[PDB]
Amino acid sequence: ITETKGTVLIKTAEELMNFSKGEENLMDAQVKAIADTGANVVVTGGKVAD
Amino acid sequence: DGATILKLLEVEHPAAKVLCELADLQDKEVGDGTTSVVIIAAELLKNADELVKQKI
Amino acid sequence: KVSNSGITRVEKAKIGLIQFCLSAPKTDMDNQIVVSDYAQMDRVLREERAYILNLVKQIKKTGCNVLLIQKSILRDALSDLALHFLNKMKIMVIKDIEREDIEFICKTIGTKPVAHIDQFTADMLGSAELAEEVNLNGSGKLLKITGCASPGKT
Amino acid sequence: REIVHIQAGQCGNQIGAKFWEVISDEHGIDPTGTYHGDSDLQLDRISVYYNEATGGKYVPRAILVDLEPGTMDSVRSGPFGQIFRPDNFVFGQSGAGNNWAKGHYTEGAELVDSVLDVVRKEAESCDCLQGFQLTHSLGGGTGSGMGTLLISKIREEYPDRIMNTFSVVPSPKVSDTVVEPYNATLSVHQLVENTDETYCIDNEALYDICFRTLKLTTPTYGDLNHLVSATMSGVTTCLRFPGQLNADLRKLAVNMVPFPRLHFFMPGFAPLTSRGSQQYRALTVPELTQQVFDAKNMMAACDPRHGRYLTVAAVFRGRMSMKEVDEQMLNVQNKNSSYFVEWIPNNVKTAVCDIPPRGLKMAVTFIGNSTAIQELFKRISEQFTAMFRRKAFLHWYTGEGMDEMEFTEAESNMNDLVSEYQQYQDATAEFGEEAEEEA
Amino acid sequence: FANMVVDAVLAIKYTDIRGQPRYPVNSVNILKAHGRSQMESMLISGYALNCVVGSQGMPKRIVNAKIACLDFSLQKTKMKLGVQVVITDPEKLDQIRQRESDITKERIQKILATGANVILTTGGIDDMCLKYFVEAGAMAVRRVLKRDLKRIAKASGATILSTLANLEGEETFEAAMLGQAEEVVQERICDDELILIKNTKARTSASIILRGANDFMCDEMER
Amino acid sequence: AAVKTLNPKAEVARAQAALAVNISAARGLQDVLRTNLGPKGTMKMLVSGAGDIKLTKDGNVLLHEMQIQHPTASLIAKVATAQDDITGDGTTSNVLIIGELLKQADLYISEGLHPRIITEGFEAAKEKALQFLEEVKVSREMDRETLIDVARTSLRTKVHAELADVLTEAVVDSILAIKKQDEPIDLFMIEIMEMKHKSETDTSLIRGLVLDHGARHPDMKKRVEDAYILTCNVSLEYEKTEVNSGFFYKSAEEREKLVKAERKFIEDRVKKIIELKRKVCGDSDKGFVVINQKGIDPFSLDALSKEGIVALRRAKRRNMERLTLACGGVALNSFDDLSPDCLGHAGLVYEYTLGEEKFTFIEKCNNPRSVTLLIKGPNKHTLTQIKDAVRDGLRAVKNAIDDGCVVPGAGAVEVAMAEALIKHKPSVKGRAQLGVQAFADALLIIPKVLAQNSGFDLQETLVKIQAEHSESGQLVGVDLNTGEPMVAAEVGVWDNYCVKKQLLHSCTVIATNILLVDEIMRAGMSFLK
Amino acid sequence: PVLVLSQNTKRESGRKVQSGNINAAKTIADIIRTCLGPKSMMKMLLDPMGGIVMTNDGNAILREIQVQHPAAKSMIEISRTQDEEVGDGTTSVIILAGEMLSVAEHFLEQQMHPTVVISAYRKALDDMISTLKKISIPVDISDSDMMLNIINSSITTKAISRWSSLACNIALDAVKMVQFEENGRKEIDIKKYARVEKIPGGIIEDSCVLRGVMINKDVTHPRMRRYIKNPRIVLLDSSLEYKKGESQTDIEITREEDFTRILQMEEEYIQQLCEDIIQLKPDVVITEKGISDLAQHYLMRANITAIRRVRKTDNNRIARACGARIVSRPEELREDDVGTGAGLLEIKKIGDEYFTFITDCKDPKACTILLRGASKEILSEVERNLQDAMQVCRNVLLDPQLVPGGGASEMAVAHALTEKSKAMTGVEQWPYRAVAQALEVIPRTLIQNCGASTIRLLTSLRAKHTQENCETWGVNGETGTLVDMKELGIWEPLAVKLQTYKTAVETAVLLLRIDDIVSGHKK
Ligand SMILES: Nc1ncnc2c1ncn2[C@@H]1O[C@H](COP(=O)(O)OP(=O)(O)O)[C@@H](O)[C@H]1O
Ligand SMILES: Nc1ncnc2c1ncn2[C@@H]1O[C@H](COP(=O)(O)OP(=O)(O)O)[C@@H](O)[C@H]1O
Ligand SMILES: [Mg+2]
Ligand SMILES: [Mg+2]
Ligand SMILES: [Mg+2]
Repeated sequence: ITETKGTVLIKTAEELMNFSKGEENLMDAQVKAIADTGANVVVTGGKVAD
Repeated sequence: DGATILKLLEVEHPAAKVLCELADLQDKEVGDGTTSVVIIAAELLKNADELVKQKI
Repeated sequence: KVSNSGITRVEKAKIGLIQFCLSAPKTDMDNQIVVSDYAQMDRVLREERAYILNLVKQIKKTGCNVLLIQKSILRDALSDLALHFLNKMKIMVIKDIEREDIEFICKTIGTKPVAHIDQFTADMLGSAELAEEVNLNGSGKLLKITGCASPGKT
Repeated sequence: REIVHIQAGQCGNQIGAKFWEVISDEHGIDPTGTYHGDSDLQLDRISVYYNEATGGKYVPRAILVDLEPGTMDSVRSGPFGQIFRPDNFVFGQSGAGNNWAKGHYTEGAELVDSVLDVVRKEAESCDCLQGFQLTHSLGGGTGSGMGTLLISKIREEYPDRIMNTFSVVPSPKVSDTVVEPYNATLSVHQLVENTDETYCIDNEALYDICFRTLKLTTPTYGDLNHLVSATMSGVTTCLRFPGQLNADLRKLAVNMVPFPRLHFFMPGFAPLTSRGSQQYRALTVPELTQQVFDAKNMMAACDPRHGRYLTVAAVFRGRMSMKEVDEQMLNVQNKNSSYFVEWIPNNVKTAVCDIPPRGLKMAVTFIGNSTAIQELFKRISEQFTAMFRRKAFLHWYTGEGMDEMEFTEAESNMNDLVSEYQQYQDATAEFGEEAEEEA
Repeated sequence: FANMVVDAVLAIKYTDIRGQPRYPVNSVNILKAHGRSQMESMLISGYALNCVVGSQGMPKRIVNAKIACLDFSLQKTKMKLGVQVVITDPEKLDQIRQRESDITKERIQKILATGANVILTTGGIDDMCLKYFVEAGAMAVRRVLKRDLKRIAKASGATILSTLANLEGEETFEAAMLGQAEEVVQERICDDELILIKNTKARTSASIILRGANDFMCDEMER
Repeated sequence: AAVKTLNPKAEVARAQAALAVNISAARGLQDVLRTNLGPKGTMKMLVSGAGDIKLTKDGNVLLHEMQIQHPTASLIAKVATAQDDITGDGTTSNVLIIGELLKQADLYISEGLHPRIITEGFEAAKEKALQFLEEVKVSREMDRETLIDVARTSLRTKVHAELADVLTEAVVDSILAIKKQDEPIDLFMIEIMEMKHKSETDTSLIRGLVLDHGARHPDMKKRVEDAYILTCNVSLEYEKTEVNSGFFYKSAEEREKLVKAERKFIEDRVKKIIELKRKVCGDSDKGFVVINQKGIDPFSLDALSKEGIVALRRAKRRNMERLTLACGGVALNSFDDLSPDCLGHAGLVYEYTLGEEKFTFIEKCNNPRSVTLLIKGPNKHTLTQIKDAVRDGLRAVKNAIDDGCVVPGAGAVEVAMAEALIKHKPSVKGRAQLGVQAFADALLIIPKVLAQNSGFDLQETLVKIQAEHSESGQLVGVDLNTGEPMVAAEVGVWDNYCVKKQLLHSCTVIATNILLVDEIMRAGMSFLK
Repeated sequence: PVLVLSQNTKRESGRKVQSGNINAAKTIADIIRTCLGPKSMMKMLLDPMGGIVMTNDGNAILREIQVQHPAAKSMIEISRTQDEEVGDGTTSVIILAGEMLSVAEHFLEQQMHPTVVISAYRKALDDMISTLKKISIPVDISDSDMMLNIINSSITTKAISRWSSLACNIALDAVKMVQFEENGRKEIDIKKYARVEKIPGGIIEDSCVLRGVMINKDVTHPRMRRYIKNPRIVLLDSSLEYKKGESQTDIEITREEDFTRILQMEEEYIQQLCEDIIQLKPDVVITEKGISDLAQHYLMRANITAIRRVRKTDNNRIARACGARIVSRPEELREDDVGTGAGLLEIKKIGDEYFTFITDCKDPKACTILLRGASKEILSEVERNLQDAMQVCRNVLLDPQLVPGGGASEMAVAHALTEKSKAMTGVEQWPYRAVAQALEVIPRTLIQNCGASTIRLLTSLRAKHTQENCETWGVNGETGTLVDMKELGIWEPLAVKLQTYKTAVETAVLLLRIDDIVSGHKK
């Protein structure tokens, strides 16, 4: 997320419904791209998400 | 200044506080003779008291 | 005492009572004015002065000489701009009349409370022969209204 | 981000010594430096106020400055002194004498050159620092004089880092130094144009809460540090623990400070009353929140009923359910809404932390921006003006190398600052002579 | 002292309704300043203010004063508490910030274009606003007591203003609403300074300065 | 007694009591300070409330570190410091004269003499002494060999013999390297750095700079054989708008775009440096070093590390100037005018690690106008002892250069004034001859103390010295290993001229003021509360 | 439970009170009467903060003393009115007040009402003033060698008397320069434009008065020049830094190009400021507030020199010296507000510290006195002495009159009053004579401090003045022999004598009108 304060703004019905689906799809591709190089173990120095 | 002196003193006897505002009123209404009024008032009481001790 | 600076005696006064507020417009809903262009700043200043000016022109139109406001604690009741205009139009202003003696005031002089500018006409005014504030020797200032044309039983 | 804490003078060192003490016992740190906690929630943000040295040791990010070794030796020899960094102790040899001129011109000038080197060495160990914290009192010469000089030097060095401070406000009923008003007026003049905000605390309400409400007919300063150290923890608490919304100190400025010049707050700490009342008062949400708008939990001599609040912020600590907190907050917001804001509705900022401060069942923290603070600054100016007319004790200041014009200069700003707060009330705008003629 | 007292009283004689005269004492300002003997205390035919000019660069004596009395502060303008500023196009920010300092500039030029030399204000004056008085060569004073301003306005014929608006939209400042005095001088009286206004033309006014050995003795003559 | 009837809690000490207190307390400061004079003086130990240890032999350092609470011990201490920050040497001799000067004046006063009579004696003696000193001074060229003697004579009274041999060469060399023509010597350009390792005989001079911090990224090179130096104080740290601002987006995709965009202000600055590095350092043979006065984000470090650009963050303000004159670059605040003409040069850069702390060396500059002194030792108290001795050495050399003259020391000059002041006293009139006689004995405390601390007899030795200089007109001083008369200039003992001129001025003024004090009184408010 | 009327307020009355106040007044005089005359010794005082005040000044002694008695508080207060008014004579005023109050108790014990004494005291004061003006001497201010003797006669009693010949030159040059006629016909000699700077070390013979000012600052960026010959200088008031507004502002940004553009707009705004300053081509820029790092980069490009954070008290002196005036907004910078009256700008090091010099002005109206010496305590006594001299010189320039010193005037006035009292009939005759006889405590104090016979010397001097033309004879304060004041050359301004007599008489009137004391009423 942005280091500066950042809020999500929605003005229509579609944006409210499509926000949650959009976030999950983006996360799937990022992890799959990592696994595409062949990594077997990931080590991080911070918090992990569910 | 008679009014200034009395205003600066601390008094709690109610019979004396009446005189303190007596001099204060003479200041607002006129502005002079604030010492003459206090003397007269205290002399009227003292002289009337001896009349009351006699059965009047 | 009177808020006005200069006027302390009125002859053949026409007295009117007000229960609304002479200030910037204010809605019960939580409102706010948003500015995004530099020309808007000058518009706000001009539009506020016109709104206050409009109110005073209505009051003077009916021949009112003495004005009585009612106390308010949620919004201002008499702004500096409003008091300046009422001075130029020669209107005696008395502010912060209590809410619990409004009945007694209306009874004595026969006025009628008003709550909207659109209902400030010449039929809601009371008449008095003399309105003046008197200055006691040293105790303080006092106000007197004498010579009511339509007297009550008070 | 990274923050640094700096303490100066008598009052500043004492509070800071307790502050680091009421941080180590939460995060699993011990007076030797190791971490002995089993909860990983404590070590996630452990590095915001700490540095890690090789071997698992942790050290605070603190600078201790005083002009006399007596205070610094007390902390060094006393509890937790072995934890601190050895070189961070900076001390003089002669003191300040509480002459604001001595601490602002003569002695502080030759000490900052050495202190400024230390803060650079601490700032070099952080990838990206975010701001500073200063703890000082407005009565002592070093707190006011050297505190003013330090801030001016800091501003020139560091362009846009935030400047948070925790300053105690003098209570003139407790006058102490015969020349108290000279010290207070000048420092506030400099503080107005060089800090984001200041958190004021008076020893009067510090005296009242323990004595009357709780117990201990003779409360010494040692307890007074604990009460303010409780307030130290909370404004700062969110920073060391995670939350659903990342509340950093910078967004505190924008969201709590509508105007860059009216930026003085007074905090609040509810869950502390009589020891019997600590047990028998049913410490539920609405009675605990009821202490926010009380006349007792305040720690400033400013009546709120004769004032109008600008913005409020509420911090909650403890593991509750989400519903009841909002329910009572909804209730309280409209319960006493009559005495609320003039033009800034819905100010309430709600923050919740799962782990409470260690020791008690329940805890919260409150911050409010009042228009009644002018009642405090007015009284300071009135006493100041009465002394300047007589020029009493003026030679001790003018004779040290400072021009007389400064005393008259600082007075103007105080009247200017008071006029600002007065303008936002519209109620204080409400005669002896007989001139009421024609026009 | 009896000659001083009677002259001051006769200098404030007022003519009132039908035939009643009026002598409003306490409309004469009494000032105390230790120093020379009390026999050198002087009566002033005019008025005296316990204030000093705002800035050093400004002049300190005017030989023909056109006095303007004001009741509002002269500082950089600022939108009211109800009005907020939201910016979505960055190019508009620069013009926004100029208008804060430019509205006040235009008000000053309206005041100074009519010939005002001395400005008196109960409110404060920002340091930037003092510069315009410096270049135009005018004298200005800030933080003036209300009761003092009432007497000077009465004596010099000026009119106290709490705003600039007129019976129309725009703001104007005519020349028929200015005071006039024969001289304004800042003097030195025992290590401090004050302001003297001499020979007001609309009416007469007087003030008394008292001198004594010290402050306790000075306070006694005042009472 | 006229002040007790007003404020009974006041403390006073009237006419003869006031003189008794001042004279008896000024002598107290002399009885302990007289063992510091000369290279044979004894080293004291000082311990504060925390338990620290600070060995010292200096005069000014001793004054402020001894537990004393006295009014007349406060006037003397303030003068000693004022003689320290200006001249840099001569604080112990200051106290000895003031105490001895008050003792002699008290000798005649106790017989019933008014103190003002002796005061006029001091002024007449002071004027004559300043005229005698003006003709004894020796003018020379200030070559390197002469400066060695002056520096050695001041470094020998504050460390053991073998160490003063090492520090003398470093102090003389450092002054010469930074010395341009007639332009005055500007200190703050001789960096004093201390490293707590190794024996204390490894104190050396480095013809460049040393910095107390180094590379922070792991993959940065630890040594560079030919470097370009870039000196700038611009910030490569993430920064936010002065006016309040926040990010409003609509979905996950737009959130990423705003994340990447916000680094563009800083990433532009980093690209400017890299573009310059490719140009001047076309091949992978030279080096490039960036010294910044501000912070650097980890993202900025990673970009720089991929190009082999050594970078340091948050250096001190003074080094923004020293590096300019050492390497030869330009200290710039912005990158909108970057050009190859503004880079410096340095022949070797490497990094040293000392346990917890790290150091970086900038060496082999073409023509350095600034150098650094590196202090090494096995203890904290030893490093401070070396540091103070270095300060006095630089001031003594610099004064010998600013002035064109050097005055022989070893106790020779005061004997010469003593001789000339005796032959002038018959000329003056009145009882002021007693004042002149009092001054003449005051100047003889320096030769006495020197002989006394070496283990000789005061009366027998001083008469031997005055036996000479009266039959042979040469300037003769005291020898510290034989007690025999010794020609000061021929051996190599020297003393600054400004030190002696100011020392005579200061001492006479205080003793003049102290003797005229009527009473000591403390009648004001007890404490500032 | 208890009945009270005034609740813990003390009260005293009767002849005890009148004797109580007089005995308190005399005690203060006994403290200070050893500090009068050229043979005066010093006193050292101790303050709550631990400093030492080694001083001879009459006022300085009293302002460090705490006294409860109401009567004593009056004497302390009139000390500082004299200093603020005429700057000299804070000791002779106290000694007179005690003596004029002490020779009054003789009449009180002979059942004499105080109002009879008071009418006699103020009656003698008018003849005191008229007699003083009669024997006044007119002076020609255009004679420099005469003005040096006036200042020398007022500092021969202080510590700088050794360096007197230097001190008179420093005091005279400064006052001769700060003199300023301005709009209208208001002539002033203000003294906030003569700064006194102390620097420990050197020698007292290194003191000098500069044609300009000195500043304890240094150049912000090292590359900026440190030696300029004829600088063109501008004085600012605002800050060269992009600071926030005050109108409740906030920015909402929804595009990639808005965050970077906003940041770039702050650097363009500063470049707008720096370019406008450069338009006037100056060489030195002085400002009250901070200077951003960017602003220095543009300024050093155009070969400018800048100074940060100068006190408002120093700009006003610089503005008067160089000839510039302070401008707050650079958009209104012109050619009439640029100062070209300097002649040098130099930055030196004085003991590990940087100073800034602006000297060799064409016609400065502000000066900065530089002092060097042993330590802070000695220099503190130097400036207190110098201030008296510069206050003495000013009074001569406003009222060019002189009267003989050394006690000659007091005896001349004493003789005139005594010969006039024998034409007076009534009981007021006696107080009218004792007041005149109370003046002779001035020569008597001078004799005792010298170490002479106060009985023999005073009776011979009183007999001397009885003759027709000997009004200028006084007492030499170093040998103890009656000498004429024409040849010795001692004079003091007429203003000093008038204030000493006026203050002394009026204070005695104040304390003679007392009858009782009430205390401890807690506001
Ligand atoms: N080798 C030497 N032989 C004789 N006298 C010496 C020698 N070295 C130094 N001195 C004398 O020691 C005196 C004191 O110098 P020092 O010990 O540094 O203390 P200070 O300089 O403070 O008096 C000088 O006057 C000098 O003449
Ligand atoms: N050389 C002198 N011989 C005799 N009297 C002197 C001499 N110099 C000064 N005086 C006298 O000293 C008196 C007071 O001077 P001073 O000691 O400064 O006290 P103050 O000025 O506080 O009254 C003057 O009245 C003057 O006549
Ligand atoms: Mg009366
Ligand atoms: Mg030495
Ligand atoms: Mg004198």
